[PDB]
Order: sequence, then structure tokens, then C-alpha cells
Amino acid sequence: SLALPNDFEWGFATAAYQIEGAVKEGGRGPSIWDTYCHLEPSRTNGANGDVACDHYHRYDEDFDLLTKYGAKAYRFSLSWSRIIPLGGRLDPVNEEGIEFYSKLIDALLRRGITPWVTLYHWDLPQALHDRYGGWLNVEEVQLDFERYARLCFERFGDRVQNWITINEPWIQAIYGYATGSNAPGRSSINKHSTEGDTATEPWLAGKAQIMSHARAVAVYSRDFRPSQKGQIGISLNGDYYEPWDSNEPRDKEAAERRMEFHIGWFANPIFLKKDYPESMKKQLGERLPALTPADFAILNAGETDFYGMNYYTSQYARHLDGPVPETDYLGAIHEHQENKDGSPVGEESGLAWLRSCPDMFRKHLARVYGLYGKPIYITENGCPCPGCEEAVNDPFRIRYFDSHLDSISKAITQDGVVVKGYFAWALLDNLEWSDGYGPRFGVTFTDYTTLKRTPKKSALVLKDMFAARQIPEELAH
Amino acid sequence: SLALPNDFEWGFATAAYQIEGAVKEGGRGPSIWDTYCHLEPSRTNGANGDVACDHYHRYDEDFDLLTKYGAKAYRFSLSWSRIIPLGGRLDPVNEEGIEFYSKLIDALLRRGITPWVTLYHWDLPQALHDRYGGWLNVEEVQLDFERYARLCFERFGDRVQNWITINEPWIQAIYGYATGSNAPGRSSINKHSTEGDTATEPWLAGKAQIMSHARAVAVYSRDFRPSQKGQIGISLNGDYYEPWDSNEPRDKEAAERRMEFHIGWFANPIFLKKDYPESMKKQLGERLPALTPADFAILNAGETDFYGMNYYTSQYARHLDGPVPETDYLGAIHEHQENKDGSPVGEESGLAWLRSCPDMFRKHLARVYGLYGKPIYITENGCPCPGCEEAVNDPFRIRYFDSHLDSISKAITQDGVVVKGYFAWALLDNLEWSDGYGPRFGVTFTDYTTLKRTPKKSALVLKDMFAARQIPEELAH
Amino acid sequence: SLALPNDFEWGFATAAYQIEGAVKEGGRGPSIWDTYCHLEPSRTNGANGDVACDHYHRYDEDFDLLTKYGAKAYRFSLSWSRIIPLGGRLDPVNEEGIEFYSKLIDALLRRGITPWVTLYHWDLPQALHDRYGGWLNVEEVQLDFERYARLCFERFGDRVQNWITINEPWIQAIYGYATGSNAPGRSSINKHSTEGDTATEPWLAGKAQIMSHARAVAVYSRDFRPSQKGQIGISLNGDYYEPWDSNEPRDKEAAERRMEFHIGWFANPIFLKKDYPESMKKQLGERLPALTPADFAILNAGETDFYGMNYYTSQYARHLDGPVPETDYLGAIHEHQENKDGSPVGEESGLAWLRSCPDMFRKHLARVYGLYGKPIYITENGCPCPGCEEAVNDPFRIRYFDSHLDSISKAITQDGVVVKGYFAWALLDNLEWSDGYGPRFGVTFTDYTTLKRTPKKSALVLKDMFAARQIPEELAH
Repeated sequence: SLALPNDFEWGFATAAYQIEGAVKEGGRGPSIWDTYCHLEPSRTNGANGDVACDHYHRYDEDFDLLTKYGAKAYRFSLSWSRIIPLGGRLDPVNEEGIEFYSKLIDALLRRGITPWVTLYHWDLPQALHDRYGGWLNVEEVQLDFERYARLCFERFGDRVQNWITINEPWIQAIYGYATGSNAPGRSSINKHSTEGDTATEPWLAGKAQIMSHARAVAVYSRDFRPSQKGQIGISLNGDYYEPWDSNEPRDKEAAERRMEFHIGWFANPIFLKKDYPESMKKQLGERLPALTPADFAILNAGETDFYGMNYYTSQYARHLDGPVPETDYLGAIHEHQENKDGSPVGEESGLAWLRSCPDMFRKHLARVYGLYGKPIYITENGCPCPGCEEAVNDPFRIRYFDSHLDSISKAITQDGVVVKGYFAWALLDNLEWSDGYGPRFGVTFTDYTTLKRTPKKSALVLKDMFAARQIPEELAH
Repeated sequence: SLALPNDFEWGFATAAYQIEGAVKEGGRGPSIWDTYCHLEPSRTNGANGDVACDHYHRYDEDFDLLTKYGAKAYRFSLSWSRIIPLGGRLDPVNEEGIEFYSKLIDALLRRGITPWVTLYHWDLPQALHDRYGGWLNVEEVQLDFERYARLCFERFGDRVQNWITINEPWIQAIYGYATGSNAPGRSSINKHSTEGDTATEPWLAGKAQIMSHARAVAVYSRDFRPSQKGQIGISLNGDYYEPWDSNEPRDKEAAERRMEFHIGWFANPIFLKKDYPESMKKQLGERLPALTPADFAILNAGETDFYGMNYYTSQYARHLDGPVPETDYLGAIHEHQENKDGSPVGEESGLAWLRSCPDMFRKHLARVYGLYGKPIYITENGCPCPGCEEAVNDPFRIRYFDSHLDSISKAITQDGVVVKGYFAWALLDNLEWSDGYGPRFGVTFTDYTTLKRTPKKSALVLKDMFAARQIPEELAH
Repeated sequence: SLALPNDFEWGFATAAYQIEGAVKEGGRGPSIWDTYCHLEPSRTNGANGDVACDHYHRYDEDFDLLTKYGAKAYRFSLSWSRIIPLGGRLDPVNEEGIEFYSKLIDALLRRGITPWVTLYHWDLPQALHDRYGGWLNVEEVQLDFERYARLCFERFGDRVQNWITINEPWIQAIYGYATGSNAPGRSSINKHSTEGDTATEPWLAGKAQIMSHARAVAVYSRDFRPSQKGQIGISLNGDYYEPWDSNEPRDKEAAERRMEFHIGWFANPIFLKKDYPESMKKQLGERLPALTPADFAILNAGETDFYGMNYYTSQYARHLDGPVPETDYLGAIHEHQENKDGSPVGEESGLAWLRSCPDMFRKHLARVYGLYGKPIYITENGCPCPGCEEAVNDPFRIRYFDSHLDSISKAITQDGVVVKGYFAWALLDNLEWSDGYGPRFGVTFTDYTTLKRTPKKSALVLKDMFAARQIPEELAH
């Protein structure tokens, strides 16, 4: 029922802050999310990272869900502020934190599960923000990250051969420094509050992450990958955009300009060794922090091994007439979830911003492969069903998976896209960041008062979908 | 209360197909049972090995029942078609299959349990059947098996000291190729179906299994045992038969003839290095494939270290007036569960064919030891209760376990038979092969809808029956 | 909220006989408690060590409670009778017993938990009692113990870096050989039984453990610690006594005399290399077996690393006018739980003897450090609630744990006491020895008919107490 390779590594994915809790235990220090969640009035729906799912204490209860679900790999992330218990370079290390992750990795290997490890998933140590402004201080933050990354390669790299440096850098840059909807919540276009400057600060945070990645890849490529033999990558998200008015030249152009303002921003330095896309250099200043010949030096001393790709939904884009403000980051675009002819991007989950678009996903894989184009692992793909533990039946979610795998099969076998693997978001119901515990994305239902976890129908079926796509000269004998 | 040695290994048994499920995942391919179960009209009572107990995904839950029950050891089977994912010799190995078993072995050793691995338990690769006749082709299959065995000695044999090559070769032969009731379902004397020839095929498959065993013990003796230090053995079954008319010449003779067509067939080559019991070379042709001088060369260039014995019940055998057909495999006999003086063999379980005969179990052990006579491990023994999860109270099973441990004790200290261990069938409730899920043999009730396991009374009491049979200079305080 | 160090190793404790069960299994020979529990009429309120918690079979279920509770360390006890299946020195060594604890140690490690091992916890092999009186025989018993300690060092010493020789030597001596309330139940003053002499026996049984400890620590210091790098200690209990009538010189003296008959007895040889506290040598005879020069040879040829302290309650001692009998072991004292001015020591748990007295706990800590004064680990501390599974709400126990941790903070940062760790009695509800299963001391309620464990609130909360007292430069962000 539509052929995925054979190798094809699939599993489940979970960010650190969204499930671990144990915020002050283990000698961990605060993240910028530990401050954002406790603001008065709350910017996080009155939601907290304390407790969460209590994974820190119940990790082996969850890992046995990973063998029950038949998962092959498990993507998770490290809490920077739990390892270097906040700062970097010269700051002391938290041995208890290193030891906590070292026994998770051991826990996993014992079970036959492939650890995929993400170094940074938005949970920047607070101290570094106060000390020099966090991702706003490009020179400093990338040096502090480089040591952190390297520590992790040292302490976990003999096991763990599958690395991801930074998760969705565009959200950390834009939601964190332009709109302020994510930690640290800085902006000129909100309420608000104390500080921000959405005209210059997102483009700093981007370059800082871009260089942070480059540094760690250079470290890994030169000093580790030979002896340790592993992959390293970055994972970018980005909706596919096709034109609003299909019959209009200016919007076939406006839909691609958006996808260069989202993916091209990062994928040009990190994969093509070119600097910023020109559509993007021409709108923003000056305001766009130049890549110096020293930057391409760190970039050209290391390979990024794969394109990690977070996908959930697509959209229609269409132009502007007017001359855009400084405070525009999308690249002169009005985004819609409907086109000219009233028809939607298609079938919804709700939320509302996420809707199931299985053949714009396929289109997405074909564009993102060739420009750029390294192998694509799908590092996040998931969904919330529309609508208690009536949640055990999630037929919407099952059909979301199936149709989105069908266009991975299609992309591979009809468009010659190399896709190597797929992590489903998420293993547990999380804290959906500043959305709170509202949204339930996981294939396991977490009962936030009992901290009890019971499987949804999707968890027990997903192994059977993968099993029925790999074969294949046995669909006989 | 009735001394079993001190050493005396005991624990539970399970068979690969009967519990694992995950029939298509982990790159495993079809065994011949996968085809037999899916016949239309079903020859397996509408039953499936798809799922079963889902032990592929719940194995570690099951193993904590092993320590909950005080089990010292655990016999289980590999799925040939999961390891060499269909065929042998020149065929690719399934690494996901080999590592799945790697982590079982590992999980057991961690719990202090002693893995006892059966290599073959009726789940011959399907491709092998299609490619040359499966067990019907003696020259090929034994070579395909030798490589298979050798892969296992390499991959699991530094752990794993205790090996059983083939489980109940008599059933595979006769029920698989003479009566057609077990997979692959070929016979002349059934409906039916397409193929079979009960005149000639069970004797081929017999020798093919005998030689497959010899081959593997050859490999193990010459190439692994010296370094790995361990046992290889075969586990044969066979009811004990005594005359139907005690008072009378031709039954003292008829019963033992039936016990040669059943144990001696296999035991003569594998233990005595003699060929086929002559009472058998004399009834079958010609139809009985001769052990070539090249076969006694494989047989006596390696030693089988123990007699693995399955036992469930006993019977009264007795003769033919008339000259027996070509389609007679029991050895010119018709068998009863009754002597003529009316009395039953003794106390039934139902089923209906299996009744608890502890007296004749003892006579059996003494017969089977000295002719042939190596140490006996009882590698399967168990029953189903007469009669929901009312099943938790299983007094019948307990008294069954008790009275047969009694006769083991009796056989050791009075008859001087060496009996080194006892595996109870079964740990879980299974697919009882072509009988389906109906007959519950386990000491754990499995709930086939939830896949829930809860122990039965017998599970928690058996550990105590052994502890009280092994002391012994402290029964003093 | 009141600073405990940073290191500060905290966890839960349990004794061997109290939770293990499986009294005949694993070839384990009887302890002295095995006989005392089965006496007619019962001296243990009709209670039994068989089954108990059945932790022998359910150890992994409880260790999972360990990480759920966020424990750092776990103090447990070996069963001498189970390792050397009864006796010492020349007796065989039960392998099935050594491998059992090797897999607890293995399992604890695998979870990140630090094993703390108590060699002896009141469960002396019965064979030794009958062979030469056990503890009454100083010469033989200290020799059989040195072999035992040694073998443990050998078989578990490369894992396991923290050893406790004997748990509460005072109780084994006085309740065992003076009043008879504990096994083996000898005394001149009781119900009854056939033998005893409280005049002389408790002081023999004291010396015999002192030298057993001395022996073990001799071995460990000289042969193991340099390579194995670890700690060895003894854990001593004893109430804190302050004067009954404040205003009175006669028994600011008698309180301290009672603490020397209770702690100084053991602490003087074991930590100061003095012999018996003067006041004690001068009341007892004759009857107090002198420390030969050869004993102070063992003693100062190896050092005890730390002071294990068992604390539960406190008390008002004070005087005797009268000349003391030959059967007074307390030190010429009448002990009350209230002073002259009516007021109680403070707040009851019940039981009735155990009251929550945090104020004097601090004074205790201050006294025991400086004479003697090595770092102190509270190797036991806990209580039962005043009062079914309404026990899950244990707000008295939480208030007990909190106040007594406050004293530890206070003692450290103001009285200059080194306290390095705290173990809470107990992880589970136990067999509280001769009291039976009545008193529920655990932070996990154990249903003795289901052997089901469910956490009380204290368990889930304790980990947050410690998190909150360790920090400490981020108490800010």
C-alpha cells in the first residue's frame, strides 16, 4: 500500500521542555521559557514547564511505550541549561545533568531504539540572556554553543550517531525577537513589553543560530565524525506556499519569495554555501547581518549531512501592493488558507492554523530536494484531532499519518526525492509551548493530574503502516 | 515433600509463532504457518499467528512475569524466517531479526534468567517450501539449516549455553506430511488438499530433520562447544504405551513397537548411532530413506549432550488383525485411552486426548533412560484446566504439576534416572496451533482482546513446590 | 527554604528480612528471625518474614518506585544466611544468593541509583546460633563475620562504593540478649524462654559486633579501599536525652550517662580507639568483656570513614536513688517522655514511643559530632502516621520529614556539623520486626494481600524538598 524504502527509520519525537519538568531538580538552572511561563499576566496561557509530563522521573515508563509502539528511532532534545547549568564556555558543567541524559541514551540502546539527539530546542539558558542578550549577541552566543555542542559530542558521541543542532531556528528568531509570542518575547509590535526591535533583532538571532550551527558542524566534521561515524544536521520548518491566484505571474513569484524568507534564509548558508537569498537581501537592509568571509570559513570547513524537515501544513500566499514596512519579515506577503476560487488548502484539524495538505507536502519535498538538496529526514510531522480519554480513538490522526506517508512514497518513487526517515510528533501529549497543555499532539494520552499515559489508537497502528510499506518480494512468498 | 536434586533447572516454555505476532514487521518473512492459517476454508479453526500474544512488543512485560514467578530458566524459539528472512545458505540475513533476539537474550540475562533457545519449532520459512519442498528435500534443507544454526551459534552463542535444535520432529513429519493437520498440510488421507503422499513423505521429512540436527550438532561440537562451553540437544515427545490386555503376548510387543515408531525413529540415529529401529525398517520399505555411510560421519563426528523430553499424557496401544496399509504410520497399531478391563488411563483435562497419567510418566523416564540414555531435561510439560478469568484459580493444573514432579523425583531416587530439569508449558496462553486460541495451556491467562496478562494461581505456587523439594540439611530448622 | 549542602546524598532505606520474602528460595538457609517468628505462642504478634513484601520477586517494581521518587541513593541489607547459606568461614557459599544481590546492584546502577550496602541487619544465620551461641561467642563469630564481609567486598566491591557493616548493634545486644523482645530472645527477665542471662550476655554480644565491625574494617582498609575507593561505616542509633528536671546538676549528668551506655559503648572503640566509656566500665563489671591489646590492633589498623546515624525520637532521662540491680543495662536511669513541668517531648505519631522531636535532633547532631566526630549520614529516619488507603494522604509524615530536615540544615550551617546524607525509613511498608505488619513506616503503601504498591503523598513530595534546599546561585533567575 505505497512503498516506503526499507531501511527507512521511523519513530517518535519529543522536545525537552515540553515533557521533562523537574525544572529545579538535578541542579538544572532556568531557561528563557522558565521565565516566559511565569510572567504576570501570563503570555503562555497560564501554562508551566514545571512538572509537564514528568518525563525526568517517568522516562522508562515512556520508553517502554516506544517498544510497545514498535518504534525504530526516538528523537529527543537536551536541555542546555541542564548540562551547562547555565551559561557556557567558562561556566561549570552539571555532572548530574550529563548523567541523567547518559542513562536515557543507555535506556534506549538497551531497548533497541536509535537515539536521535537535538542540542537546542528553544530552551536557551537564562543566564546567557541576561549576560549578553542571548541570540542577539552573535559573536558570543555561537562560541558558547560551540563548546556545549562539543561537550555533548564528547560525553554522548560514542553512542548517539544521529545529531540535530538547532530546531526550527526561524520560530526562535521571529516568534522570539519579532512578534514576542515565544520566549524571550521581545518586539516593537506587541503588548509588548519592556524591550524589542522587530526591525533588526530577528535578523540577528537568525545569523547567531546560523553561525552556532556552522561552528558545531565544523567541530563535529573535523574532530568527531571520522572516529565516531555519525550524521549531523539542522531541522527547518516551513509551510509550502502555492499562489493564491493561480493564473497570476505576481503570485507564483510571491509564493516562492515567502519560501526563501523562511527556508532560504537558513538553507542558503547551511547547504549551498551561498549567502542570503537575494529577494531577501534586497528587502531588508543593512538590517540583514552580512556573512563575512570569516563566516564562510566556518561554513566551508564542514558538511551538514542531512536536511531535517519539520512539516505540518501549507498555505496560499499572494502579493502586496504598497511598499512594506521595516517590520515585515514574511517578505511582502498576505498569507491565506484559501485561494481565488474559495476552496481551502484542505481539511482541518483545529487548532485552525494546521490543516491536512498531503499533496502540497509532496510538492514541498520535490522543491526542497534539488535546491538544496541533501537527504531529507522528516523530523516532525504530527496533528491534533478535532474535539477526555475519548481521545484513545484518534481516527483523524491515523488518516493524517497515512496520507502524508503516501506522499512521501510518492515523492520518493515518482520525483526521485531521497527521504530516509520519519519522526511523528509527538510521543506524549505535551505542553504546546505558549499554547499550554490545550492542544494534544501525541499518540499517547497523558493524563495531567495522574501523570498517567494510555495509548491512542494511532500509536498501535503506526507500526503496521510502516510494516506494510516495506517488503517487498515477500508480498508473495 | 519428595526431593528433586538441588541443581535442577526449572522455568517455563514458549514457542516463537505461538506468541510473537509482529508477523510482517522487523523484516521477517512468511513461515509455512502463515499460509496454513490463512487458508479458506480455514484448517486452523479460523485462527491466526498475526498478533497472537504480541510478544514482539510486550516481551519485557512478559519477562517480569518470569521473575515474578521465580523462574530460573526460560525455553523459547527463534523464527528461522525472521532471521534468514526466507530461505538459507545464499540468502540475505535480516539484521533487525538477529538484533531482536539479541535483546531478548540480553533482557533475560539481566533478570538472571537462563535463555534456552530452540532453533526450530515448526515455523520453516515459506520460501523454502516453494523452492524445493521444504522438509521433503533432504539434501538441500539440511544444508540450509546448518547455515541457519551456525548463524545463531555465532550471533547468540557467547551468551546462550543451552541449545535445542528441533522441537518434536515426529509431529512435523506425521502431522505435516502424513495427516496434513499441521502445516504445510499435505496428505493422501485427508481433505486434503492439492498435494501429499502419506505413503512416502513423512519418512523423508523425518530423515531430513534427523540430518538437519546431526549437521548442527556437528558444527557445534567441532567449532563452538570447546570455546563457548554448553549443551546442544533435541527435544522429542512420545506418549508412554503399555499393553491394552496386560495378560497377553502380542501387546507387551505392540505397545513397545509403537514407542519405537515414535522415539526410536529419531533416537536411534541421534543417540545410539544405530539406524532406524528394525521393527520399522521392516514395515516401511524402501519408503524409509536409508542413512548413508556419509550420514554416519556427520552423526558420529559430534555428540548430542542431552535428551530433551516433551510429555503430556499416556495411552494403551494395541495390534492389528490384518496386514496394515501403506498409509499406516503408528507402526501397525490402534491406540486407546482405555484398557479392556474398562478403567481409564486416568483423570482428564479436556481437550480430551490429554489426561494426567503420573504413574506411566515414571515408567517412561526409566524406559527412555538406558536406551538411550543421556540426561533428560523435560522440555515441555503442562495441561489445560477443565472449563473466563475464573481461570485464575487453576487447582487442576497445580495438582497436575505436583503429581508429575512427584514421579520425576521417584524416577531419580528409585530408578536411578538422571533428570536435570523441568520446563512447564506454557508461560502464556497461546495460539495452540491449528486448534487456535481455545485451549488455554498457560500459567498466565492472556486476554486476547486487551492483550492483558494476569498470572494464574499455578504461576505463583510453582516456585514454592520446587523450593520445598530442594533443601535439605536445613529442613532441620 | 533552609539550605542543605549540594552534594548531600539522599534516598530511601529498607532491611533484608523486612521486605524480601522468599525465605526458602534461592537455597537460602534460615536466619534467627526465621525461628523467633514461628514460635508458639508467637513473640512477634503472629507475624512472619516469609512473603512479607516479596521483594525478592518484585525488586524491579520497587526500584522503579525509586526513580519515580527521584531518589539518589538506596540503602539496603544483605542476608548473610542467603550468601553463606548457613554458618561462616569453612561453610559453602550459596551462588544463587550472591548472583541475586549482584543483580540488585546491577539494576540500581542501571537506574542511576547509588547502592549503599548493609552487611548485617539483625538476621544472623541460625546455624551459628546453634553451633556456638552466635553473638555470645565473641571469638568465633567475629571470625565468621570477617569471612562474610570479605567475600562481599570481593563479589560486589567494584560496583558498590558505600558499605555499612552492622545496623544498630545496641538493639541486637539489648533486645536480643537482655530483654528478649527480638531474636534470638534470650533473657533472665521475660516470657521467657528456656535460656538467657541479661547480667552478662548483652555485653558479650556487644563486644562481638564491635570486633566483627573492627575485623571487616580491618580487611576493607588494608586490602580493598585503595583499589576499590569507597567508604565503610557503622550505623548507630540512640535517642537524645536531656534532663527531666532542668534545674538540677544530678542529671544533666544522667542523660549523658544514658547516651554513653547507648552510643559511647560502641563509638569509643570504633571511632576514638579508647575503650568503654568510664561510667560504663564502672557500673558493669567484670561483666563487660575487656578490650584485649589484640583487639586494639584490629581496631587501629583501619579506619571507619563515617558515622551512620539512626534517629527517630527523643526523651527525658533521669535518676535512680537505689543501688541498681545486676540486670540494668540502661545505665542507672528511668526514661520518660515528659519532664517535671508536665510538658511532653513534643507531638506524637503513634505507635506511642516515637514522637517528632526536631529540636533535640539538632542537639543530638551537635553532640555526636565532636566526640566523635566523623561525617554523619542519617542512615535512618522516618515515622508512621497517626491512624486503609487513606494512607496516601500522609501530611504528618511530610511535616515530620520537613522539620527534621530543617534541623539538619540548622546543625550544619550554625553548629559546624558535617552531615553528608539522609535516608528515609522506609521505601515500603515493612514487617516491623516483632511488632508485625501493623506499623506503616513507608512512603509507599503496600497492600499485603495483593502485594500491590501505591505511593503515599510523602514519596512524590520528598524529592521536591531536597530540590528546594539545594541551588544556589540561581535561586534568582
